[PDB]
Amino acid sequence: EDGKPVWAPHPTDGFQVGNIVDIGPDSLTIEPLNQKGKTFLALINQVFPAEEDSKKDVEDNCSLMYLNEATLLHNIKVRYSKDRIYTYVANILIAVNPYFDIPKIYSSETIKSYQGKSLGTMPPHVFAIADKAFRDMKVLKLSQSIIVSGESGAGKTENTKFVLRYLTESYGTGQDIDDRIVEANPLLEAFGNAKTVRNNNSSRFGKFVEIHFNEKSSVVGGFVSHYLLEKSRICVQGKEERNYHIFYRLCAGASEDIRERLHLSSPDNFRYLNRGCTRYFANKETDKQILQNRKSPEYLKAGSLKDPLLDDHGDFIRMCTAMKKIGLDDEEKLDLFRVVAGVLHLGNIDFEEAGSTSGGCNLKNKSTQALEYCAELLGLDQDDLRVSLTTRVMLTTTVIKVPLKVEQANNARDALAKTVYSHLFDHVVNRVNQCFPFETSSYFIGVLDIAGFEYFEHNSFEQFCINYCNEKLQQFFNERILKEEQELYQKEGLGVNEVHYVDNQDCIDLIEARLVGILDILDEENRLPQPSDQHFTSAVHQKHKDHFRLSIPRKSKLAIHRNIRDDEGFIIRHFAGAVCYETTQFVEKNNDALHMSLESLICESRDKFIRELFEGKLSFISVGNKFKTQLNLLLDKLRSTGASFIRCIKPNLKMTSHHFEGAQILSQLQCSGMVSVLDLMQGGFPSRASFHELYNMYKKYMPDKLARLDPRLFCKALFKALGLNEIDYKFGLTKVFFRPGKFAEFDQIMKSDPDHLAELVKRVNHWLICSRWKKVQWCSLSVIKLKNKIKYRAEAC
Amino acid sequence: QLTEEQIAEFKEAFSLFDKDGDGTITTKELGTVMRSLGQNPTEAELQDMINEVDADGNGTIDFPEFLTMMARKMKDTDSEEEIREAFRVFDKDGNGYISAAELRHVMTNLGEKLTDEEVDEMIREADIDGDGQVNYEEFVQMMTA
Repeated sequence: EDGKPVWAPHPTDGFQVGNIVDIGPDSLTIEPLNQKGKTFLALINQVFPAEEDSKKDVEDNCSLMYLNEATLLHNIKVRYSKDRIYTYVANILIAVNPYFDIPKIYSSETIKSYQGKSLGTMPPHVFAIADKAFRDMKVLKLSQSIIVSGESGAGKTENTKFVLRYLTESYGTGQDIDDRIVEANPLLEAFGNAKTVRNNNSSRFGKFVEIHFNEKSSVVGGFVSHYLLEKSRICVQGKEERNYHIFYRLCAGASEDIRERLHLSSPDNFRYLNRGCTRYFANKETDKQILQNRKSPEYLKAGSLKDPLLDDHGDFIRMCTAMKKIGLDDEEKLDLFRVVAGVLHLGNIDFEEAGSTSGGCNLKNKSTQALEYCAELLGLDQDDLRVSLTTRVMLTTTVIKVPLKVEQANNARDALAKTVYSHLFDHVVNRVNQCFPFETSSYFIGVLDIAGFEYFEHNSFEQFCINYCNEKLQQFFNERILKEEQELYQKEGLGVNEVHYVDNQDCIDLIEARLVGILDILDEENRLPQPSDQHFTSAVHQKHKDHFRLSIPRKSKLAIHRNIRDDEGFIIRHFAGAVCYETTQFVEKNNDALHMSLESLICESRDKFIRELFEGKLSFISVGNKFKTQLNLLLDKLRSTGASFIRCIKPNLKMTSHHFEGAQILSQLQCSGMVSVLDLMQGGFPSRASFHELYNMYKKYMPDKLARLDPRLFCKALFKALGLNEIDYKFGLTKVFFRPGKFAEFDQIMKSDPDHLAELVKRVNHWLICSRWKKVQWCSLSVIKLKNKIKYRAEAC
Repeated sequence: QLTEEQIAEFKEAFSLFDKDGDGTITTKELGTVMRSLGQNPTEAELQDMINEVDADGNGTIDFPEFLTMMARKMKDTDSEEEIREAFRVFDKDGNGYISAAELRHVMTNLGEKLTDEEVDEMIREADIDGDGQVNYEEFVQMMTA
């Protein structure tokens, strides 16, 4: 409406206040409220209606008159300076990290205050989700799941620890399992956590820490499960990225009585480390403790990497302290270093072309002493390993050896490193689960923590599997939100109603459908006698010529993406928008070739620790299918349990206390799927206010007679007086529900003509006396029917 | 079971049970309404019928549970005797009529806020025969409608 404030797109704050002083077909001439004369232009989809009272905050976001992402951004801007870091959006908890310890919130008196209290009546906190998940376990007769997203530094580690604290305090009577995850956190900071372009410490796996509950409601055990891993990162990294952190912390923290036994050298030597960044994280004090022979030329030129918490020299010490606490001796700790060092001496093995004698490939002469120092770490013979890295062993039933091509041997040598390190991380997790064996199993409350929608300027194959994992989790997110709203309307007595659902199945079919999907073409290209990346890119727009979820790079508005040639990349639209991916090295990173001749050699090792790691047809196997198959084992497990979605917000780039950046927070609202769920709720009734809320707001505008009434009869009389439309306004059981922009329309009816409103209250005065009679008459008949129940029941005792 | 028009009138009466407006009542809430309208139950007995209806395990009575807490298959004349026993809670002097003073005493005990002029206004609408007092015939035509 005219004259009414709208939100305006301001680059430094996301949205600010502003008014509309001219308009065109597609654009609005926006004049800011605080900066008059600045008068810019904005499009129809870039403006949002603002509320009249903007100085107030709400605990529950369904109490807003205008529910959008600009009024959600202003609600968490006001709450940030009131130190209210938790915010209730239906079944979604929005938690904002303050980087400081707030008083009394983690208190045990606070924990027993929340215990058993109804929902929504207590202030938002993370203990109000954990108490709800215990009650929607035992009552429901179904297991539960807490889903934690967000980027690194957003508080997703700290929110996980408060969940496990509440279960071993409020309901668990004893069981000290809570901090055994926390105490062996540096093991997963080495093995699983790596370095990405926008994050220094990022988890690259689906952490599923589950807590077993028995039928008697006691904590009987826990279990840690892991899903996904970046197979490519193990052997080849991007620009300025690192590999996993155990390949830097072992290099930085190793002593010289360990270096003589593992034959370690500086990272420049090793091909699985020199591709990316070789620098260590350190501080001034630990920079003095790093030995000269551990330093690479890049380390000499550019020095240590700066982080306030990461220290690759000092956290190797706090890793080996944690291996003493968890359950590992020094001999078993050394065997977890012999496997890591064997991977480093595998990547330097090169393959030339054979001298016409039987076809195939042979090893290079510069790779001879490098094989001798690697085969004793793997427990195998150097003459048998040379055959196994060059031949395809089969039978004619004699057993023949048929040599492989040069490119197939480079892919098979890196496939051994993507198999040994894959089973090594599964051995670390299984060893940790044997340090706290569960007593029994029945019901479970687990925490799924994984990285959010993460993307860079030029996206890789590693980020393609992350954004594909978040799209499938976005499908299940909106599926659980629609089910909660349909059983809210029934619970308030409004019954069933039609709501429009948004589908993303067409984006899923684009990526993973049989024969036509992007991962299906990628796995087929490996089978060709000559694989290409130009043939892969052209095949995507061969089979998918139409569709809106996919375009050419030149169609993008961004200049950087317009420099990409047609056969060098593609743009795939996801829930968080249009994300471009380049296709160079995509097939190479997907191609894995672990075959019989090498799979049945590392299992046959003379070393015993190596055989413990590994517990015709198919040759090259299906590599692009393992990414779909492993994810389906988690999605159907999430469908079988309840869900508790906790979205974690990072408020500023520096990660320092009391700083709000609305050009970085708004980007995480649109990359969390929060804005998508607010679009869904416009289809229903997004604005709802309890009877006590509408009594505190509107009693001053009413006559003194109507003001004397109780909140439910005050609202019932007010709804009947005005004569409101039944499809727009709905009278619930504890709340009044509204269609979009009709709580706002309601607020203007109360601010309109006092004499007209007084006359409508006069006209409903007979009905109001009759309603107030029947209220006390049927309440006295209620006490008499409960007196007749006490007698009827005690007649059968 | 109860009819749809009988559930609607008990739904407005449930706001006198639930004055806080959270949609749910405890034994601190359901006890204080019984005692304010002259009936004193013992805590053990009202716990036993809560443990019948509450399936949530929380001990908190929401509206569908409140409906099955007062429902029971009763005989035909049993029903009419409950309506007559309600009339006798309004009638304080036991003459078979409800005056303005007697109606004001039930209002104030249930917490309804109203003036002396409003009490005279209420009695006047309920009265049909013109004596200014509500006999059982006039009480049932107000209840029913």
